[PDB]
Amino acid sequence: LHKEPATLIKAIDGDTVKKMYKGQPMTFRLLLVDTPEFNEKYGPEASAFTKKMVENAKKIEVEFDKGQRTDKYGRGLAYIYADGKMVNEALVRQGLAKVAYVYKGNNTHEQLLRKAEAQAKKEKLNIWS
Ligand SMILES: Cc1cn([C@H]2C[C@H](OP(=O)(O)O)[C@@H](COP(=O)(O)O)O2)c(=O)[nH]c1=O
Ligand SMILES: [Ca+2]
Repeated sequence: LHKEPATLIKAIDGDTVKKMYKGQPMTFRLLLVDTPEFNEKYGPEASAFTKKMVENAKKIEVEFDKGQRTDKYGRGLAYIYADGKMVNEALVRQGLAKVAYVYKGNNTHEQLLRKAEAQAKKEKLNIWS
């Protein structure tokens, strides 16, 4: 995989972030994770965690996997990095996301995130408490 430049347009919720990528507004859905909806328990915290994380970053990078790059709603499907720290992995580590939507095309960082979910569960963090 490789990291590509992008600039925040807007944080949306725990696992979707609108960015400008190669000149175009594009809504990104985070690969391999599922944050609760804003109206569910931990939703607002998931949204706020992702928001602070993308908003504080000086450098945002987008990383496509090997499978499909857009979902059926036209959302980019990526691993997202804030100053070199992967948001996807970071939500899971804090028990603000579950590992999810693991499809065959698109799972490079699957074990990494499951590793994080193991440690999150280990500590009864947010969702696991
Ligand atoms: C994360 C992800 C979601 N999706 C689709 C499947 C789900 O379809 P359905 O809407 O038919 O359930 C939806 C879940 O996203 P949200 O969790 O943002 O709702 O997005 C993909 O197709 N590929 C992916 O990698
Ligand atoms: Ca979700």
